[PDB]
Amino acid sequence: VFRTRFTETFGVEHPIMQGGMQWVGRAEMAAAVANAGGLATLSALTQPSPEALAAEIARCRELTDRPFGVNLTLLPTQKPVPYAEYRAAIIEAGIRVVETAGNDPGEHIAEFRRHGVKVIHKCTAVRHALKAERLGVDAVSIDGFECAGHPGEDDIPGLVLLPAAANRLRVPIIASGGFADGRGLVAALALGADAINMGTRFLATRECPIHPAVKAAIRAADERSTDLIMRSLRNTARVARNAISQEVLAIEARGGAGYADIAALVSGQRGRQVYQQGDTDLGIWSAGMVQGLIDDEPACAELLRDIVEQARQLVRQRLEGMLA
Ligand SMILES: Cc1cc2nc3c(=O)[nH]c(=O)nc-3n(C[C@H](O)[C@H](O)[C@H](O)COP(=O)(O)O)c2cc1C
Repeated sequence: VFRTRFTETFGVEHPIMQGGMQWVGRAEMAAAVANAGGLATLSALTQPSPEALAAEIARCRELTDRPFGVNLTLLPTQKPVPYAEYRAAIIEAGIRVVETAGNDPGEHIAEFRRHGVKVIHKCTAVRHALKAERLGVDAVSIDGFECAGHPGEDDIPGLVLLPAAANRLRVPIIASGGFADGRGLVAALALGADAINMGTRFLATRECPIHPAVKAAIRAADERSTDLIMRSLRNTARVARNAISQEVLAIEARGGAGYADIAALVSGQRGRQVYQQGDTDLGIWSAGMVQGLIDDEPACAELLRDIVEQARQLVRQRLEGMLA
């Protein structure tokens, strides 16, 4: 329906991407999005070892014959992670596109480039997107304040961050954070982006491999039901508001709090159980304020189809109508 610099550059049907999703970004998710016409990604670090990732890629290929990418998130953790080996596994597997995120991606970007693997780098500021562009990425994903996950510390929403980035960048731009439907798509495109990336919206789909209680929580949640944890540590993350995030906020409020004082609460091992068991209070789980615009659970195929058709109608009916 839409042809943009994004669809042309990455060879996909729709200007819609399903970026990194720790714990959730497995074969079922990626295959559903790939089969739906969008740019899908398997979460590399969701797999416990480079070998596990190779196997997951194979499993995904059994569910879809269409190409998909892999997200490589650079954890600021101190516990050694065989990043180099994960990269090697991604390349050896024939992956043609990778979405990198985190600090100091340079080393990985260069390696991927040497092997003809395109790179999309998720950034939270214009200065970061520019540095990434100078490093040679194929596109930049501009994550705004609205996003689930790490929005950085500048607190600039997409309405301003996107045009600000479009004013300076040359490579294609992917808008990320706060998008869920055709209205968001058109807004993103008008602001200077060539596609939209979504996370929360994909949690609320039939194929997303998570407990039905989580999908129900997203539908029931309004736009004001998310918390920004670890702001006092300059490691801000937007998560679903629950007993855990609220407790983390209480701890930070007391002042003099360090990561060690919350490591047990924000634990990833604890958060992954939210998606598996469906207990939304077991731990911290990512969700964006965009949940307030979500109240259904379509199959990924119809979802993407409806988004582009809605966007098309907004242009040809609503907007052109105002001009007539
Ligand atoms: C459950 C969940 C897990 C996520 N995991 C990661 C991750 O491991 N790495 C990363 O760079 N972004 C991660 N994200 C962020 C998304 O890739 C995307 O940038 C964000 O969801 C966009 O905001 P939206 O939720 O409003 O669409 C995650 C988001 C969700 C909802």
